Amino acid sequence: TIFTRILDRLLDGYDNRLRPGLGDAVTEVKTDIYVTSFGPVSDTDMEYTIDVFFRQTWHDERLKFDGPMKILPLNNLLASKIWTPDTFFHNGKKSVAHNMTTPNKLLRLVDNGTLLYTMRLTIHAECPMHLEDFPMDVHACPLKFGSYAYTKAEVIYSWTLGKNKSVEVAQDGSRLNQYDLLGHVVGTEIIRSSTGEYVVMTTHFHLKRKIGYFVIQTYLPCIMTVILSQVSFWLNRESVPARTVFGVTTVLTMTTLSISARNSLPKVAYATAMDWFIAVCYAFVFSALIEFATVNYFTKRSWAWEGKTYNSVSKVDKISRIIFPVLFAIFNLVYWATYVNRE
Amino acid sequence: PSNMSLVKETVDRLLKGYDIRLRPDFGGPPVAVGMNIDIASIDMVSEVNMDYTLTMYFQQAWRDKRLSYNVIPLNLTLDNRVADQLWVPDTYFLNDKKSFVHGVTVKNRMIRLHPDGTVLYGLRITTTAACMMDLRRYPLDEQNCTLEIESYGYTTDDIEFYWRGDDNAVTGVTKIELPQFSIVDYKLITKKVVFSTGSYPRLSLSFKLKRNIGYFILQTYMPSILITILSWVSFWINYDASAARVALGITTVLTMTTINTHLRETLPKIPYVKAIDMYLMGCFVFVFMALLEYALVNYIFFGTDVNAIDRWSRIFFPVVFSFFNIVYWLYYV
Amino acid sequence: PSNMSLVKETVDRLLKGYDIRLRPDFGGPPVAVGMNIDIASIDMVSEVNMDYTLTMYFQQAWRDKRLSYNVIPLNLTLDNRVADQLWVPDTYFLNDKKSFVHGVTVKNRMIRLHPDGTVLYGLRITTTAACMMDLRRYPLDEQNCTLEIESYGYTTDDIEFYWRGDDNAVTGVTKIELPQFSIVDYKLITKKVVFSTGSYPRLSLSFKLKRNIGYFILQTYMPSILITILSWVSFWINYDASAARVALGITTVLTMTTINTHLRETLPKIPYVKAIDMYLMGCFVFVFMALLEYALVNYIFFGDVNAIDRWSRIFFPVVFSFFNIVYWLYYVN
Amino acid sequence: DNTTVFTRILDRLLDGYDNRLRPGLGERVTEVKTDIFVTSFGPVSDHDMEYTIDVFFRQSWKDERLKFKGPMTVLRLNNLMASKIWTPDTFFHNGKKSVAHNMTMPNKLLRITEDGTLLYTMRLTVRAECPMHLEDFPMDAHACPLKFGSYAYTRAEVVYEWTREPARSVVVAEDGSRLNQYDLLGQTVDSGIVQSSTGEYVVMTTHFHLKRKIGYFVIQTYLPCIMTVILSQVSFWLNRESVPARTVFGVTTVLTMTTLSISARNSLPKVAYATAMDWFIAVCYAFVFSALIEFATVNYFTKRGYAWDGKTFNSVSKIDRLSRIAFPLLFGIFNLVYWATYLNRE
Amino acid sequence: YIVMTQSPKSMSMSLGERVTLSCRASEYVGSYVSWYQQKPEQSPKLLIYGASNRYTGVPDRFAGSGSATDFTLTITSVQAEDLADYHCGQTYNYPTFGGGTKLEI
Amino acid sequence: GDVTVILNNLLEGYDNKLRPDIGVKPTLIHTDMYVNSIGPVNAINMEYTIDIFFAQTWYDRRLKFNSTIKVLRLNSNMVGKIWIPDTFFRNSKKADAHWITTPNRMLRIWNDGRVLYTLRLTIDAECQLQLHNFPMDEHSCPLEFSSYGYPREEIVYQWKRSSVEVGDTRSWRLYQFSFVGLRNTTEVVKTTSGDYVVMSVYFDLSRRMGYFTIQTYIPCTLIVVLSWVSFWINKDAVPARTSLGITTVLTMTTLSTIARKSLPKVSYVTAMDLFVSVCFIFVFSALVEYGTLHYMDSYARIFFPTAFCLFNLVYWVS
Amino acid sequence: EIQLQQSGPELVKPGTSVKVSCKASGYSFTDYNMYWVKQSHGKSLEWIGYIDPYNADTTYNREFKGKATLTVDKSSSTAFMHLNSLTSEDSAVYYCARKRNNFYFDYWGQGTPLTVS
Ligand SMILES: *[C@@H]1O[C@H](CO)[C@@H](O[C@@H]2O[C@H](CO)[C@@H](O[C@@H]3O[C@H](CO[C@H]4O[C@H](CO)[C@@H](O)[C@H](O[C@H]5O[C@H](CO)[C@@H](O)[C@H](O)[C@@H]5O)[C@@H]4O)[C@@H](O)[C@H](O[C@H]4O[C@H](CO)[C@@H](O)[C@H](O)[C@@H]4O[C@H]4O[C@H](CO)[C@@H](O)[C@H](O)[C@@H]4O)[C@@H]3O)[C@H](O)[C@H]2NC(C)=O)[C@H](O)[C@H]1NC(C)=O
Ligand SMILES: CCCCCCCC(=O)OC[C@H](COP(=O)(O)O[C@@H]1[C@H](O)[C@H](O)[C@@H](OP(=O)(O)O)[C@H](OP(=O)(O)O)[C@H]1O)OC(=O)CCCCCCC
Ligand SMILES: *[C@@H]1O[C@H](CO)[C@@H](O)[C@H](O)[C@H]1NC(C)=O
Repeated sequence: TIFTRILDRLLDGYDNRLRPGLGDAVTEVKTDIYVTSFGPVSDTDMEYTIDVFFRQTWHDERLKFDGPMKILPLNNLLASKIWTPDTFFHNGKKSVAHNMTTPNKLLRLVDNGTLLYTMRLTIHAECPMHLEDFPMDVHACPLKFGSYAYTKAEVIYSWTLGKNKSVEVAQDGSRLNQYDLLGHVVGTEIIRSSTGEYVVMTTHFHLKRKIGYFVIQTYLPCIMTVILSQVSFWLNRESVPARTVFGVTTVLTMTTLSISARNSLPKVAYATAMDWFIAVCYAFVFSALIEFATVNYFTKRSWAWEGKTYNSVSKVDKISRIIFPVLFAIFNLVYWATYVNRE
Repeated sequence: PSNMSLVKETVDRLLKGYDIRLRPDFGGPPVAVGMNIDIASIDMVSEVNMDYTLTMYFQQAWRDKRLSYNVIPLNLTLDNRVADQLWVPDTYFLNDKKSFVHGVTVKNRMIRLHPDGTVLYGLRITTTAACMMDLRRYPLDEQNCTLEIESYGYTTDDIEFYWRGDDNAVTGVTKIELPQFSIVDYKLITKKVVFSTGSYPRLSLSFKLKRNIGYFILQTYMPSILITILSWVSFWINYDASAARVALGITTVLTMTTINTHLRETLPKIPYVKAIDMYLMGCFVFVFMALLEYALVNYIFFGTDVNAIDRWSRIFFPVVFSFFNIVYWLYYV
Repeated sequence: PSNMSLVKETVDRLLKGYDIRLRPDFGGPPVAVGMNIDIASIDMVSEVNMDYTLTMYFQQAWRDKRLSYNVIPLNLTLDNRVADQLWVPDTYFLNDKKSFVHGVTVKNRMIRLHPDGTVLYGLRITTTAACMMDLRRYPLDEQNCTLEIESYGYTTDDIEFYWRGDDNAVTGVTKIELPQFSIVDYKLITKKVVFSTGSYPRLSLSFKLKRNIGYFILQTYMPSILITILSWVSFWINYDASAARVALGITTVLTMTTINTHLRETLPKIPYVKAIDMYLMGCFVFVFMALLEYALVNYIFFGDVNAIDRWSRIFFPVVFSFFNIVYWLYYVN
Repeated sequence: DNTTVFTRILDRLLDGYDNRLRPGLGERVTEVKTDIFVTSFGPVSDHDMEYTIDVFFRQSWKDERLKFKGPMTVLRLNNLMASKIWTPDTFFHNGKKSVAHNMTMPNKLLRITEDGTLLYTMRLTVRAECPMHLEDFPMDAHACPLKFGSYAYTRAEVVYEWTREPARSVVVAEDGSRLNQYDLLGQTVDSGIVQSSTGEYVVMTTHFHLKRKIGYFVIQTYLPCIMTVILSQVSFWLNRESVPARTVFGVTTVLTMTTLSISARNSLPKVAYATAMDWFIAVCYAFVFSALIEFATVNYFTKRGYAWDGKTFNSVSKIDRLSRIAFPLLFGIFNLVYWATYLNRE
Repeated sequence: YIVMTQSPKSMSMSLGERVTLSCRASEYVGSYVSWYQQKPEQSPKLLIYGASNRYTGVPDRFAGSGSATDFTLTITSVQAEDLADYHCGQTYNYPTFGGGTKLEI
Repeated sequence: GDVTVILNNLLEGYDNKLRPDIGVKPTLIHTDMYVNSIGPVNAINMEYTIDIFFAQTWYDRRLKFNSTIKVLRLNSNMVGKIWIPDTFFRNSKKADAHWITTPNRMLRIWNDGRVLYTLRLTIDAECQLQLHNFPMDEHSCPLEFSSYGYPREEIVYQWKRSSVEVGDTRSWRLYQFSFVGLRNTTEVVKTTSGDYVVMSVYFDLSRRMGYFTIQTYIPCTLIVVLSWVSFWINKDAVPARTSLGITTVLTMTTLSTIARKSLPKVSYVTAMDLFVSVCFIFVFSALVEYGTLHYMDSYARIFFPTAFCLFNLVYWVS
Repeated sequence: EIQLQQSGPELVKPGTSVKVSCKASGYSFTDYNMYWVKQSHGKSLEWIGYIDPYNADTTYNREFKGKATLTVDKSSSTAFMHLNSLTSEDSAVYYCARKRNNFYFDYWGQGTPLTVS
């Protein structure tokens, strides 16, 4: 009952519509983030989901007490009865504050008046993606947050443990299927709006896409399809029905690969790096069909080898079967070198 | 009616002056909270979303000294709306992605106060808990999914968890039937995880779930095997039938690729090659070598010995394929 | 400012002592509740879910003698949050599966008390209303989808419905542009439906939605026509070109099967042949017979032949035209 | 003043009324006479092993605290009164996720008869689990249960009852059928006791006997499967010398069955046992694969590569001619045995 | 309606001997089946309800079980007062009692 | 505190149900909008998402306070306590206010009774798209809003000088379109309940054909080019010529189907549907060309590419 | 305790009418229905009809529809059955059976023999 006596005095005459030190100073909100799970990243929506213990620390002289406990952990329901910063995520598309089995929030009043207000949130934040080097991109997805109503003269945000210790990612907490969280860099800025100046806290999570998934689902089928087209050159040039099936099947196979590749990608006009690889693979596959067409153009006798003049393997075929696997080989070396070596 | 009036006075007595913000023994020893579950079903174990839906009768039992009554000799089961007037543990599931208490016809909750002060607090909860699956051995994989039950605001100095009845606490796990899984084992662990804010009591209800391989014979392996067997028919076709063998060969290579991409679109975008990919890769090599086998035959004749490559490939391919299977199945089974 | 004080005490008078539990004229004759609708849009008609999504301005007017005021000569239009303090009809739509009232920037709702006592109560509602569609004539079908406005708790002895204006009640129907339909007609009905709990008043707003055949001609019939026309090229190819005609015939037959599966995939798993199915089956029989035409030419030459092709060139188009004429006349008329 | 009479009655009913305590708490069991008027039997989602059902879920119980005397015998009230009174905490044991509709207002009626009897009806869309054993699928019939009972109160605290004869206490609306691939043959209702970790509970069971209609799967699966078997058996009547043509027949037909076999499963849960369609697909798969193996056998003995013209020519394979009649008889005998075995079950 | 058929019209079981009385329903009745004992010139007295439960204040020797359309009442050891006619009823629909079964020694 | 007593004074006797100057004069409202990001334009559902800092301003004589404090900047807690205009968006299929970590609302009150009310909204506005030049079509998607209940005699809206302050367009989610320009108007529309003033903001959105050119037209064009390959192939190769013909014809039947997957099920032919159809005609003609040829080839090598590009000039000019 | 007491023995001639009552005690009459049962000499029990005492609703057997009428007095706990156009086939003993649940008939009446000759 004694702790109820102390806990009700703090709320007596407490106006939760007013800042602490309103008209006297600027309320400092020291923030740290413990990412419990860096959720998946949606390329299509240019958004990522991140499960977070969002911790905010600010000083409130109205909430100082002298009691037997130096810190009071209260129920999450008391958070709605006291002033908390109206923090919001400038790029937050949609967010959830979990209530299973109760509001996943913690509220601690330190004896000196400091408040620790932590929340478990899932945050679908905007991550504008420059997919020029896709699938080998390095994306610095931002997590911008700051006060909505209170200008820079009322609420400033800082990092409680400094720049390099205020954003902690759990070693196991990585639900990234397709990306590697290289690291994070935190910064602070001030943004000018039509309503005033606001302090914005930005956390850039640097994500490296794992090329392994695309090595299997698109590149290798493209390479094997490119290899399959180059299989036509070794086959007999009088075998027109077999060669044609190779060309049409491979070219139409590339069309399915190209459409499926863009199906995962958003509807942008960046002309990603995979498009160049697919297009060049398309050109190799398409040129193989054209190579057969020129072989078919000069294929005169049309009677296959037996044991009655017989055809000879075209010089185009002999040169095609050399240059195609070399030109694709050197194309791969220059292609892979440029994108992997980028920072 | 007289007894109900007595019950009315008792219930009103408890909630009078009841501070919902302060836990039992606030500032005293941690309150020991007893979990015990009754799995109603495990629905939609999703590899694409890396989560599984789990309906349960999540019951929490703790001693709340303020809710002890001695006048009534029966265990008062109160309406579910009384829970909002009572302190409950701030229990949350660390890997819960999306959860709700069932609310038809009313809120699916239970409050059963016992005379000694014990409070049995039951909820019917559907939770889509996160389970990061190591799909390297998929579909021959035993996925170890867990439900990380933890107290949010209260450290181990303020709350303590204990499976009530130990391994008897969780029930109904044997009755659960999954279309593509066979729960083989379930284990109950009690931990104490440390965060920057403090050390917290953690109960991890780990179910070891073993995938039922039988489904994947029908849709994935046997079509691959039959397609692989179907490709070997080209070995029995004469070499001169280029259109027939190439048509048989090229169709086999593509349909394997479509099957490979058919599964991959039903599956998440993960980098590590899976056992299904390994088998499909192996099946891809055989069909792709079967095509290159004719392309070798084609380049040998048109560029008695030509028959030899057919004959040896006729029996070697079933043999080396069987060796690939035995090595494959022994490795994974 | 003086008028504001006069308006303040008047509205305070109306809500002071107002009992939301009892309807107007409780224990007296039924309260006659008017209804008028202004349809904002019909977002999408879903055969798969057997429903249509309809957005409307659902206004219902009734007379409450407790809400009649005389002092001020003007029609107060109060903040929409006052509606939670007033008795309103418990109107529900029996067809609705998922409906809500919009809530930005405030709850999209209206209250306007008239001096006589009449309350004009408007809500902006989006409803997904069930419409069991008899798709035996699909896509040449006319679907009579309804919105069954009905009181839940109040029988005809406690409430009464009417369209406020026999057809002036429902407006905005003509301005609706449906991408796949065209609202041919809309009918307003009053009724009394009897349940075991009693007799209740009913208003049924029926839309005689007529399918826009233009879209399906482009997506379904023309590919079937083109594929069926495509299959007829087999009849001009020489019989000895087995690989071409067989490949040509098989591709049309297999593609037709894929088309039939693809369209039915877009539709719910219905147990009866629809008009599209009767067309696809008819086309399927035609492309299949085109395949069996060659297999009959082959089996007479190997196991006269020119004439069999000649007749098939003429009859297959002609007898397929008769299928269309019989098909279109039966379903269009 | 006209409605002030009934206002003073409602105020008296709730004066001192504790809606946390059930009727007869500590005095007697609370008998809840229930009834279900299925306004429409919603669709059945075999993929999730669940079905939807729309119901006027009626509950009636005696509450002696709500006795009144007045100019009316039955107070017809809106939902706002319902939340002020004790109502049974009824839930559905196999309910996955249900909706209590409240557009425009909470779809609940609450009538209080002068003797204290209540009639508490609500409109619900219940999405209930239907444990489905797809052994005979698609020729299968399922008794999808609809179990409900008190969540908190044991059998000693509240017991459930049917308000009429059990056969007459679950009524389906005449036009209330949203089933596409099912027929509601009827319902059978039973009442039992379920033993749980908390206590003994009364459970009211309702087994909606659904029989699937094979109309969709006949068009979607069996006909393409059958026409694929008949497409393959077209190859027998083609000359053996046409190696690419008959080869295209086998590979395309076998490829088609793989697509069909994969396609058929996609509409079903990923069950680990073979359904009745799987055996039909498997046999059809065997019949197309055998028809390619048959051609491979014929191609083995195809001593010449040139077909008939107008100099020995290959004779018609005895395997073909036997296969011409054998495969449509064996395939027909399979259908008779297959269809008779499954269609004639009960 | 639903007709209840007692297969053994009569018996000659000895005192202290187990005896079985069968009851069949033309169609489904669920667990809604009960047994009543009809002594001569006495009204029926309920013994078994729900096809498995036993009415309060009844000897434990009367044991009954069954499933849908198949219901049996078994007496482990009959006494002198246990000789009487037995009727099995069904209340799954409009009630209909079956033909009586009587016991002799 | 001094601010607390002022706030208690303002709300004391404040009738939240009654608008400012009810029955005295219409309440003039000024609205300015900052489009944070125009979400994806969903052509299939004929809707688009928009995220805005919708700010509306009005004078309330009851909310005037004289003090050394010139403005009271407040959180969302005050929003529900005072009279807010019942502004709704007439074409909104669904609209979400943001609530994480708290309700994304802002409220400011000056001494003279001026109230600045701002809130962040995600609005799934309805845009009727006219699909005839698709994907080379331009759309002017509106965003209407007015008082739901209060007619023109009770609530009047008027654009502020900074009517529409579009922010940095680079951060926008406009994947397919380019935001060309913004227009805003004001008109009085008559309803059954009275005359209401409606403010519509037109966003002129121009589609970028680069995405569809590589994803749709080039695959269609290449398949047509595949059909051209048949002519150079020897006429004697009947399986090859037919295989090239049938596979391309059936391929376009698939491309026509997938082309419709990204469109609403509208009852008219769009430009893409026109483009694929003529490509369908070319390949079908190519297959028919061989059919007649089997029962000439050199001319097809010239006329077909000549005719295709001829269509492209007139087609893409339109 | 509960005890249902019916009218008693009756003697009648064909064509007349007879009314037989079934008093109830020990429980509130309106709570539970009251069923009426006939049993010929050495024959299976037969159900005539039941009456809901509260609202006086009645349901009758098709065999006895129009042959008997069920009426109830709410004020004094008693269920009344009236037979008209009596015949020799109607000479039997009649019981009234309370229905405690939808599972069993809890308490049965003493039995009223009926003689027609
Ligand atoms: C039929 O049933 C449904 C569900 O059973 C009812 O819908 C729910 O009704 C409740 C009660 O009115 C709503 O709760 C309110 O939620 C506000 C925040 O909304 C956000 O969180 C809720 C969580 O419940 C989400 O569901 C919301 O999203 C959904 O709903 C919105 C519309 O609200 C839709 O647009 C979405 O698409 C979703 O469908 C949101 O994410 C919350 O602010 C509010 O509490 C304030 O107001 C109450 C009023 O009594 C105060 O008591 C309380 O103290 C709060 O007041 C503070 O905050 C305001 C904010 O400005 C300040 O102004 C105040 O000064 C004060 O500081 C309330 O809790 C719920 O949103 C709603 N929808 C659900 C659950 O999906 C229907 O009403 C019911 N009837 C009908 C006809 O449908
Ligand atoms: C799995 C399906 C197949 C499995 C069956 C596997 C059984 C199997 O392997 O067949 C072998 C045998 C081969 O007969 P086959 O089909 O080849 O037909 C002729 C046979 O080989 C003659 O011997 C040849 O003449 P010859 O004298 O040599 O000069 C003749 O050549 P040609 O004169 O025309 O130029 C061939 O056409 O078939 C049967 O006889 C019918 C068996 C019953 C078949 C019924 C099986 C259903
Ligand atoms: C507020 O006080 C000032 C004096 O500084 C006066 O001029 C003004 O009229 C006052 N306004 C009120 C009372 O509304």
